[PDB]
Amino acid sequence: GYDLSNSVFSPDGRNFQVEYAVKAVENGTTSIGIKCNDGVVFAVEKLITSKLLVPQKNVKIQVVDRHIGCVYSGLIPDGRHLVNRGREEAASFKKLYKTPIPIPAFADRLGQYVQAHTLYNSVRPFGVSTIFGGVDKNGAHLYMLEPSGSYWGYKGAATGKGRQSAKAELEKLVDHHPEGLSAREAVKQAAKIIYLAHEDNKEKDFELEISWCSLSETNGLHKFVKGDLLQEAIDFAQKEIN
Amino acid sequence: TTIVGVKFNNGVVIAADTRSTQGPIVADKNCAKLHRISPKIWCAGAGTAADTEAVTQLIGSNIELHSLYTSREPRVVSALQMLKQHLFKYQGHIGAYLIVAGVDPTGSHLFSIHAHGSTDVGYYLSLGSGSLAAMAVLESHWKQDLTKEEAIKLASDAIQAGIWNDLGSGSNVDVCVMEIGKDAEYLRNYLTPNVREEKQKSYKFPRGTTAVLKESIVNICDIQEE
Amino acid sequence: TSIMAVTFKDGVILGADSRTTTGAYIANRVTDKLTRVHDKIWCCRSGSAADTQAIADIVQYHLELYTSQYGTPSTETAASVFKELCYENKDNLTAGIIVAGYDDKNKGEVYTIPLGGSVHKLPYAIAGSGSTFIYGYCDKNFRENMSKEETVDFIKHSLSQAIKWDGSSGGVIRMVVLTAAGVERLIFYPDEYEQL
Amino acid sequence: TDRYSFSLTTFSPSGKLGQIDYALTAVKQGVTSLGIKATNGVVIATEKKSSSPLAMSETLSKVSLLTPDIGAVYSGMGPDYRVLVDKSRKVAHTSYKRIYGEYPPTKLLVSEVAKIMQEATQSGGVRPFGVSLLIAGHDEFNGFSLYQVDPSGSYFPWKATAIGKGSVAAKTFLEKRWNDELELEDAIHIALLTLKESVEGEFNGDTIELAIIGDENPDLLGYTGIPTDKGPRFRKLTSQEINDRLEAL
Amino acid sequence: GYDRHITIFSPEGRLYQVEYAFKATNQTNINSLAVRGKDCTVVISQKKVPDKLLDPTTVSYIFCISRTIGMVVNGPIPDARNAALRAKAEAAEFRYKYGYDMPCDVLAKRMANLSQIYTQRAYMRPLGVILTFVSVDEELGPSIYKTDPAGYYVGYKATATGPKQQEITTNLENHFKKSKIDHINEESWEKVVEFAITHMIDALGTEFSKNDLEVGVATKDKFFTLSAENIEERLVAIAEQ
Amino acid sequence: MSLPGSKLEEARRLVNEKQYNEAEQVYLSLLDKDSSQSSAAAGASVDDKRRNEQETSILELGQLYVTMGAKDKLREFIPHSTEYMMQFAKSKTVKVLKTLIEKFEQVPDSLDDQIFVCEKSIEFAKREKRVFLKHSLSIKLATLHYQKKQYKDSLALINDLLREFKKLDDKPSLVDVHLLESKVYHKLRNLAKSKASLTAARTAANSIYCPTQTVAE
Amino acid sequence: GSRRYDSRTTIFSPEGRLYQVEYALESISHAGTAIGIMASDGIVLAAERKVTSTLLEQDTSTEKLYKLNDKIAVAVAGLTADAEILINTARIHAQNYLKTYNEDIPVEILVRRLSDIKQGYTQHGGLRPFGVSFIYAGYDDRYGYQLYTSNPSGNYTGWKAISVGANTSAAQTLLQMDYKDDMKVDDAIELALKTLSKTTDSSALTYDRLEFATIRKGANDGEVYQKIFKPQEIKDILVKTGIT
Repeated sequence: GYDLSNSVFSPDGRNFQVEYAVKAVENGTTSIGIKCNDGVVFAVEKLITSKLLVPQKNVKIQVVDRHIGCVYSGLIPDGRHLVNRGREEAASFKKLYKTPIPIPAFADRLGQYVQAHTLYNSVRPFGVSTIFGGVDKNGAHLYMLEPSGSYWGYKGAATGKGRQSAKAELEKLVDHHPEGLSAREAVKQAAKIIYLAHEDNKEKDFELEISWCSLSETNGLHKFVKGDLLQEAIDFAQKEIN
Repeated sequence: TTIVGVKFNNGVVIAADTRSTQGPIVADKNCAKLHRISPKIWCAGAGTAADTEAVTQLIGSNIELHSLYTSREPRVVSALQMLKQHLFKYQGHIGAYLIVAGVDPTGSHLFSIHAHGSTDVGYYLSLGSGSLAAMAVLESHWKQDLTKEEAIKLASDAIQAGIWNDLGSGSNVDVCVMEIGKDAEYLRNYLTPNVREEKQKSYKFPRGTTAVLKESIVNICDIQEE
Repeated sequence: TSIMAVTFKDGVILGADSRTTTGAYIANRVTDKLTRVHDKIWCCRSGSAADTQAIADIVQYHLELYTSQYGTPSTETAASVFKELCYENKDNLTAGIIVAGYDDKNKGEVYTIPLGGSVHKLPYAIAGSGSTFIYGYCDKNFRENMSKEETVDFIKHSLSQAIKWDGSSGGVIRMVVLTAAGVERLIFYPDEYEQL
Repeated sequence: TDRYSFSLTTFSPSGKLGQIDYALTAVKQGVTSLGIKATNGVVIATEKKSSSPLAMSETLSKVSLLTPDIGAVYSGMGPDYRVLVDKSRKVAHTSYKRIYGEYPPTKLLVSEVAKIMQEATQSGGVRPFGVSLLIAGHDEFNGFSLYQVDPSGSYFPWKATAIGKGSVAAKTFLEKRWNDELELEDAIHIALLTLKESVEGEFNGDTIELAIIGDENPDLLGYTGIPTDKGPRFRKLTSQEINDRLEAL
Repeated sequence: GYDRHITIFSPEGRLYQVEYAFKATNQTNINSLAVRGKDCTVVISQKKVPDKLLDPTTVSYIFCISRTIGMVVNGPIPDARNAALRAKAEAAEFRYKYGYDMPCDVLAKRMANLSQIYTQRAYMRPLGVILTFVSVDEELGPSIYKTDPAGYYVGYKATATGPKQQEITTNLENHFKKSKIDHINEESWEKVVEFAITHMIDALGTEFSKNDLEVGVATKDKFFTLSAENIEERLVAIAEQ
Repeated sequence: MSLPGSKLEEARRLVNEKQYNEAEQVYLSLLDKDSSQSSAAAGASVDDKRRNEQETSILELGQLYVTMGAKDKLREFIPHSTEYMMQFAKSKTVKVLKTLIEKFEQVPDSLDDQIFVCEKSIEFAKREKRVFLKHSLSIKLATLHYQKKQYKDSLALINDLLREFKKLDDKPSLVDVHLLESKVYHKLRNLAKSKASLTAARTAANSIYCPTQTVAE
Repeated sequence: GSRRYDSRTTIFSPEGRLYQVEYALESISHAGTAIGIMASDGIVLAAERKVTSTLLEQDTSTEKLYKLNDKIAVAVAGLTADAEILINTARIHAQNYLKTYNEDIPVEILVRRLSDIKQGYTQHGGLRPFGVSFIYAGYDDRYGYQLYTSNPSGNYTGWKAISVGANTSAAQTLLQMDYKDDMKVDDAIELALKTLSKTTDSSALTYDRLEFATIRKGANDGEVYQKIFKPQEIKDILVKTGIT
């Protein structure tokens, strides 16, 4: 009863199949997004289940367009398919209007899409929360997208097992800078609170990945963090938690 | 044929002739060339006749729907827009030379539409083969802000000139006056300028002046009981 | 038919005739070709009447939806839709469209779209049939960044020569001024530019 | 995919197609509406109910026009009727304004609309609509007619009938008031009097919708000067006029 | 049984599955109020920002369907954006094929049919959002139409939405009984905004801020939104009355 | 159309502005005028169908009557106003006849005059007219017998309606009769069946369709 | 799901029998009686309505009788609503035969077609069958007058006289005992009325509850004239046979 499809509805006003899908991402990886003034900084915890893996080869950060970063948590194949559709959307906009799609526009379109699969018993919903953002001529934007098809403006967002650990620190970070803060400094921050959300993942070990889209350094394109900047961040977070 | 439409401040008048030619053969002495997309939206048609008649049937249904959905007076430009799109994808293989007239609560309107899907506006327009002859007479007498009576005349006279310098224009001149905020007044046979002259003797003959081979009776009145 | 648009200091002015021929008969001589697809981006029709009007309607339909979801279009954005429909009917439809608009993302812009469909940014644009005879005058007499009055008179003078040398361009000259001062429709009657 | 092409109408193990019986129940949960056939007109009447006191019953239409000379009125579900009246208009236009040209006979049109009801009890992904329609009309061939369309997809001509929650009481009311010869005026009085007993709110003429398919009226066509052609035999009575009628019961 | 799980009638003739759709718009705790002014239509609605970490400027319940028609939504946000999109496509559609902007009346009717179609299938979930469309039309004047999940719609003098909307309704009804007309008289739309706020504060028992409100105004030929600053201007004018 | 309107107006201004004795002459010509319309003496004074006039004439003839002033002329008028109702030969006579008697009830006349006029109506209602009508006019005569303080004449009339009109029964018109019946019994000073019939009236009014007057009673 | 809301309605049962067809026969026994008799001068179709109300107009009700073509008519017993669709399919199939062969359709062909549609509903699509039984009066030039009865399963069986609808048992036996093969249209007209008065769902058979129709070869040259009688002529013939 009311737990056999996504087009039953309960007298409670609740859809449980859809609610249940948020729990899928709750057993996913920890991922954070800091909304900056110049851009956005994403970071994602990559769990290490053995040492046979090859670190920074197993991508969860896919770029959509030349300027929208997307990183997702939850059931992995599902999230890769959600990004798959969104790349088609990027090309279509470019084809008709000859300009890269805006950040709010992309957010809109994905919401429609995730809506569609909770309206029919003939397609299965997704099991991912995605975090994406960027820079356009309306400014920097940050969005988190539920598998219900919900998004909002976000000063800071997180998801995964340690979404609680992450969000608690982001509140204090708006206390430190009530004027928002720079993307370049937020790289070091981004590492910091994944280490803090690895205290819920403290019977495992992790690989840290960081990606950024900022207008003040990378000219408003979405790129990866690597090399010297990366290891500075790794060192910072270590000493703090030690 | 000839169709004139004269827009003016207070309304619009559309007038047409009743001579139907196919080729240089005159199909009809009398025929109504004023057609109804909608009860407020009248047009008349020139060029080939079947194509005008067909497309106003087709768009009359679509507009009639729309008028029921809103439950109030249909806008003129709705008809305009739909005709244009329809004709455009045939690329003008359907010959419709319509003068589309109508009133609605966003003013008086007057449009013309071509086979290809061209549309013009004006405070007066003329179409058909006799358009040219009509033009001249109009442009002398026409003023800004005509009276309804004055406009009546000027329209009828312009068609009259069609009768005299064009061979698609003839028998009767009908007028329809559409005024904002009232009912459209259909003035059929407003001016009758030509009668068949009298003949000099009647053409009767007694019977069987034509030979007859055989005959039979043929009943359609029903079917039969016993 | 001739259409042009010319950039100036504070925005952009669009200029058109109002005569439309088919063959030797003028169908109407007071039909406005200046068309509004956004409050702030207007465009100019020339060539075959039906083709341009059809495309203009389609673009308005698409731009409406753009506004209601994503924010307003830019002059660029708008040009592309005209362009791409002309690219899909490049063997069928012959259309001259100039898309000009005043933004606050980009101040005044002129884009033009040929029959086959390409977009081209220019500091001035001309298109049609009659505007190719005024082409040389255009470039020799053009100035970058003129006064409002200087732009109005330049367009008036260009189209006077156009009407001179082309019988399909005639009637009134119609202009739209796009700015951050308002939107100003202007009209010049024939005696007024025959003096000059 | 598409795996809903199994009918959602079925039989019961005790006979009797169960789905259209449920759909017929929704009419007894619906509003009351009635039609009295006269011998020189037809009258149809319904009550306006809204879910708000700020709602406009001036943009609320429960009596709607199909063609000038034919009107319809429902009892049952609002939403169901809202789409169904559009489909009635659509088939009437595509099959009798593009093929036969003129406005159809009443008898014809009633049959055609019943076919759409039938085709919502055949296919999957569709269950039938749960309203009953009274289609009153006049054609110059079969005279005045009043018909009732079922949620089963059948039709019946009636002498006078009601549909809605008070239908059973109403046909008992009509038994003694009805006569084979009626005037149109007298019909109005009978119709509204029966519907006053099938409304348990207050009974106004601002909240009661009245329409006659009675006398022609030419000036509602849109033109005048050819009398061989008329305007609508349908004529909706404005509110103030209905108030005059409340006094005439 | 299983006439409550898919949209098939019961032995009462009732669709329980559809009724449940109404029961979900109370779960976001959003109220809206919309009244017809003298030359405007104002809708004021709650804006919940429960955290800092939500950026308040983005949290929008107001979607512009047309240039002239605003839409305010009460209920779950996925279904809101879904409904907005359908409506936007249809408005554009009609402008393209009929040569003017889609009437508010006809748009309401359109969404009503689509709602019925979502309850006509037996694997399609009704869109649970309640939609308010506000406009100033040039043929119907100031207008409010509220469509609902079942696919019923009706015009409106004024309307409210939310879990607490009976109270709001009570206030508005009494006002139009003293005034004896169906729209508020004033002559500056600004003061109709101010009046609407006063009634809302009375109804829900709470004074609102510039980020507890989000305000939309349709005047003639236009719809726009007030920024959070403009709203603070109004709350000073509460003092000034 | 203009002539019956003008004559009505003329009467009215004289009443309130000039003298009530000049209106008297116009009243008498007005009643005769009304007979011309009623017999179609030009086409009903509009030419060819009775069109508008059909309704108007009996409507302005009752507007005259209530205006008005208790006169012997007024009393005398009314006995022959029920022949004027048959003169038309129309089917709309049901609706107006009720208001006709009622206006005469309103004006003080005394024991005889109100009852005699109402009984006379019942005689024409069994001639050819509806079964609904007779019962209405019996209800009215019944009320009159009670007003004039006659309770044997009221009781006897009432019994034949209620007992035999279960074979001609759909009407909400028996609610009226039960309530009246209790009133009669009260003033015979027999409260046993006054109470029994009141309950029956209450239960028969427990279904919801009833006027405000009806509940007040 | 989508297989979650289907219990499988149009499979066979363990006696080889379709659930929906078996339920259908019961629902047609709810509906009014219709009897067909074949005389050696004609065919009589006679039908009693399943609805008769307070103020139902039955004076023009042509709601059981339908002309499929000018030599083939049907009597209907079952859902009137269900029957509609097949009635108009039949009109189309008949006119098609005339259009392409320039000849009137045989009775055999037309019935066999409609039966195929019924069979087709349980064969594919998950769809239910229309709960209808038809009695066909038809003339052809190859078997003369043909009488048929068809059932919701999609099978046809010939008869000399047959009954459908309510109270088929009682009617069938009485018809067997009283029918002779040398009866006329006159005799058959009276026999049908007597059988319908033993199966009337009221306690009396009335002229406005009767639809009565014939196909007679008394029309000249041996042509068949179909007649659906007026309500005054049914009343006319019902007093003649001495029911009323």
